[PDB]
Amino acid sequence: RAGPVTWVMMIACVVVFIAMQILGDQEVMLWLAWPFDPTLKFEFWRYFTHALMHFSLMHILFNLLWWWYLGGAVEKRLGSGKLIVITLISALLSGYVQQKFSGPWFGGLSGVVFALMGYVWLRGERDPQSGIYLQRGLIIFALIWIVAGWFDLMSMANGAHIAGLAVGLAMAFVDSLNA
Amino acid sequence: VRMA
Repeated sequence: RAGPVTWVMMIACVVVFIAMQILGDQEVMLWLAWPFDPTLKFEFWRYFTHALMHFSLMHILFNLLWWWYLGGAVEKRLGSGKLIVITLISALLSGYVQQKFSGPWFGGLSGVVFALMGYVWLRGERDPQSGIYLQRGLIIFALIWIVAGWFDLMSMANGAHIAGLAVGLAMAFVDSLNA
Repeated sequence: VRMA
């Protein structure tokens, strides 16, 4: 269960995290983060590149674990283009809601991850024949994870988590009608 | 910052 998009995303994250270590956070942040200034708004990469930045090794590992587990499943059973689209829609939207929640200084792949969780869960629910599904041990831990960010158990992007979750559920629900 |  190793598709091209799964691994290309993992490599990107690792490539970006290395650069953050050579140059420091702020330095990469100033270039990849969501536009802080409407003057920068046509720097179109920014709406996606925030997802690549991680600020702790544990975080890049945790996120890439989820991404490889759930991203591999979508790409294996449903195709690479399907994974591309979940990724781009949810990076864009979870970044958008995160910016409104708390402004432009945020990063990480977990908005995309929560949108993969929403997707794989509702898709395997409404649509078993797709061959993907989320275990209830895992949506135990997804549900525990959103709410831990709530209560500040830890400095989480909370717009990001909730925005992606919604994105994933919404897309899985659409897809489980055209199925 | 905040981590997503």
